[PDB]
Amino acid sequence: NGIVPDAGHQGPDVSAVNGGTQVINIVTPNNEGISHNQYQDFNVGKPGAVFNNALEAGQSQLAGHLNANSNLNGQAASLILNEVVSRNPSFLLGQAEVFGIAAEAVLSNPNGITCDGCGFINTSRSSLVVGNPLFENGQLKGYSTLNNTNLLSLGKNGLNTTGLLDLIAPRIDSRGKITAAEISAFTGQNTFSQHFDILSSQKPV
Amino acid sequence: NGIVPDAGHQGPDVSAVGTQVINIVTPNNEGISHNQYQDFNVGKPGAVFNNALEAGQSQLAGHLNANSNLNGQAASLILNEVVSRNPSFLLGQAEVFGIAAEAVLSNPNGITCDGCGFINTSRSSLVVGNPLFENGQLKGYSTLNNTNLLSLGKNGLNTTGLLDLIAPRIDSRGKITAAEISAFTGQNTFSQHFDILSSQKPV
Amino acid sequence: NGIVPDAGHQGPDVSAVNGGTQVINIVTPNNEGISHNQYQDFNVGKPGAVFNNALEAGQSQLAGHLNANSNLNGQAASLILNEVVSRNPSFLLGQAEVFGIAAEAVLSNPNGITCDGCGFINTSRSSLVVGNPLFENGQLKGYSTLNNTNLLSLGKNGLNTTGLLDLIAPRIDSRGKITAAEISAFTGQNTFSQHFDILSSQKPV
Amino acid sequence: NGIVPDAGHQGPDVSAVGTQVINIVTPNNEGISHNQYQDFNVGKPGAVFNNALEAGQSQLAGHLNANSNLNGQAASLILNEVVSRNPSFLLGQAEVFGIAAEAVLSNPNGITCDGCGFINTSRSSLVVGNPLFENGQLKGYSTLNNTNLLSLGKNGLNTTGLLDLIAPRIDSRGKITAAEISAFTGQNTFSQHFDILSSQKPV
Repeated sequence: NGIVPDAGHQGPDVSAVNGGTQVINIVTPNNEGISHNQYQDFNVGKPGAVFNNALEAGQSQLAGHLNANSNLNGQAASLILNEVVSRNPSFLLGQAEVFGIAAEAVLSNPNGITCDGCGFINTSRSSLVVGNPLFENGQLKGYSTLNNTNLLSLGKNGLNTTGLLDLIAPRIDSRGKITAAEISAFTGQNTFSQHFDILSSQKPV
Repeated sequence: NGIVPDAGHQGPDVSAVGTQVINIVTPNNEGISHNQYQDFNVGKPGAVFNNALEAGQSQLAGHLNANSNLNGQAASLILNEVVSRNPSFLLGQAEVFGIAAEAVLSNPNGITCDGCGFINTSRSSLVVGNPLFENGQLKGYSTLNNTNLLSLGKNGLNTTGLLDLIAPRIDSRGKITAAEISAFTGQNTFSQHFDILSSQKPV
Repeated sequence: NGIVPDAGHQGPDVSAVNGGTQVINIVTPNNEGISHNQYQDFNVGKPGAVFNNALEAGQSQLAGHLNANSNLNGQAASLILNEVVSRNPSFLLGQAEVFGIAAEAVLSNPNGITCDGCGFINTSRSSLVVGNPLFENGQLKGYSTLNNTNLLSLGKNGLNTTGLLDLIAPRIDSRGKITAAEISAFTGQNTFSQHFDILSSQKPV
Repeated sequence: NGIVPDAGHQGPDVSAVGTQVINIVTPNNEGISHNQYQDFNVGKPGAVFNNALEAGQSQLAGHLNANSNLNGQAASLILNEVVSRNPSFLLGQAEVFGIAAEAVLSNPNGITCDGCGFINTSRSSLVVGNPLFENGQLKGYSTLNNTNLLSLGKNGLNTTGLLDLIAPRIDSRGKITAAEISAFTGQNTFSQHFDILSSQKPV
């Protein structure tokens, strides 16, 4: 309910289980392992959210027993790309868990992202991008925060993840603790590779 | 030389460049590339699991081609199972070239890590134990009826990814660097995600 | 009450505040910053424990407002060394917080240490040593697990800290997640420097 | 050259070896060595705060003597306060030689970190703001009535210890490596432990 998929082929199925935890059945990844999910809304409440990246049934940490994600056809996602395509900013107030095969997770929302006690579980790398993914010939090429003044805001209850965290936004505000192994933080209006290497920058004249 | 595949359908093709390149076997419908070996040892030059659909640049072995054993899909979990009585010695890095994946090494005879590590691996696991199958599907792992050791040597273990260490006993003389470390000792059975499902105790 | 100081000059004062959280007024450090505390019992319950390493009053995370530690005379501890001198093994089931000036914290208990949901807050380095500190001419020289078969046991709820964690014991058992930046783990019967570099080893003949 | 002490009782003695060695001032009864500067800039050779009671080997500056400004006690918190209008540029490592301590750099004019880091520092803090005193005791910090920037450059920031980053605004183009990172932006006042006590907002 805080997570509302886009209508087309890139909108994943969203359900909820006991406690309110939302379960996202991510869309079929391409052959490079990218599951490109599109949303009208992407907000995570205190009950948290689970990306079902599992090819067999099992036990998730936030949502109990889940079956396999029937959208996966012999390959799990290696990168779970979550892209908000409406004007609605994102509010992340609980944990997002990758259930099944560990993967990288990206949330892009050019309207703004606020993380207050948010977090990522079973993810090798996590990225919050106040910006858009860039595509060419249908392949992910990187990310853009060009022509954007919106904000990535880390609230008092902070952000908890493992491994690599990318924080990519025109502006970044913070009011608490950021738990991760390394943080790559890039402010300003820029374009980036898929690995968040900076490729170009837009500067006032 | 250090990595020797086993003769059957589940033996990958292995060559050197001393860095060894393993063209892992085709993954099954659960995303598992199940590779079996008579020996699995990584030297200082390291090893590369070729999980690539297009040619490209590997960190440890230079420029490599696609793995033709894959039929249009990369593996999701690369399972490397030693089926002989030979323990594993890991003295260099193991890299997944191509599409990142999880990797597991199972060797019920013992595993020694001394300067080993994992590259481009979302979650890596070292299991002094055996995988459990049922209907040809991976069900978990077993350290039952086993007293062998996972040993971490002076030069330690490094990965930027998630790490699980599973063995009847663990010895250590060095540093473990990982995004997250789960370690489980004793004689147990496990799910695929290393939840302990049962434990074996003396009378 | 789970923490019982030794009687002599190296026994710190222990009190409890709302919820049961214990507050340790660590003994005066020497000039090198080592506060050498000795205990008959060192057990931390789910309510947690706080080392008062503060030279001014302030707000602790686990125990509310605390006054300055009157044992400190113009210098806080740089290393809080907690040494169990009885035969009683330690059970750590909650967080240990350093209140005041951040410091290194060491618990040595040659009888055994079990950590099940234990953790360290505001510590630059944390060490659990199933072994004894070594002293010469009244100075800390390092640590010993010689002539010891006892166990460091990490339970299902795991261990959470920041930065460097040393796990030093004849045997180490584990059943869960160990959260830290790096873990230096040394099994066997050994002697170590103050920085946990191995100096010697005892091996069966 | 990059670090210039201020003329009074609270100006430390500063020399080079290009690595600069700062013999910080005597700590007060709350353990604070309060040092004031007309300039505080660290170059690629780095800087050393001498917090030692005995001679010994520093990582960045070779063999150094005890800091005679200490009267038998090392500092607990090393507070480095820029009192001029000059921003700080940190392009190398700052090391506490001797007894580990916390370190704070306050410069309300701006701080730029580009390859900077902290060694042997239990908790380090960069504050684009001023310390607050009351009765000559440190009470906290203030970023009020300030629009200046903490900027993290391409070469990033590294420490094995705890880190606080406090500024009206933070810009970044690189990686932060620390045991724990707390970051607080905006116009605020803080306690000594960086709990926000108040905030300044436009009408």
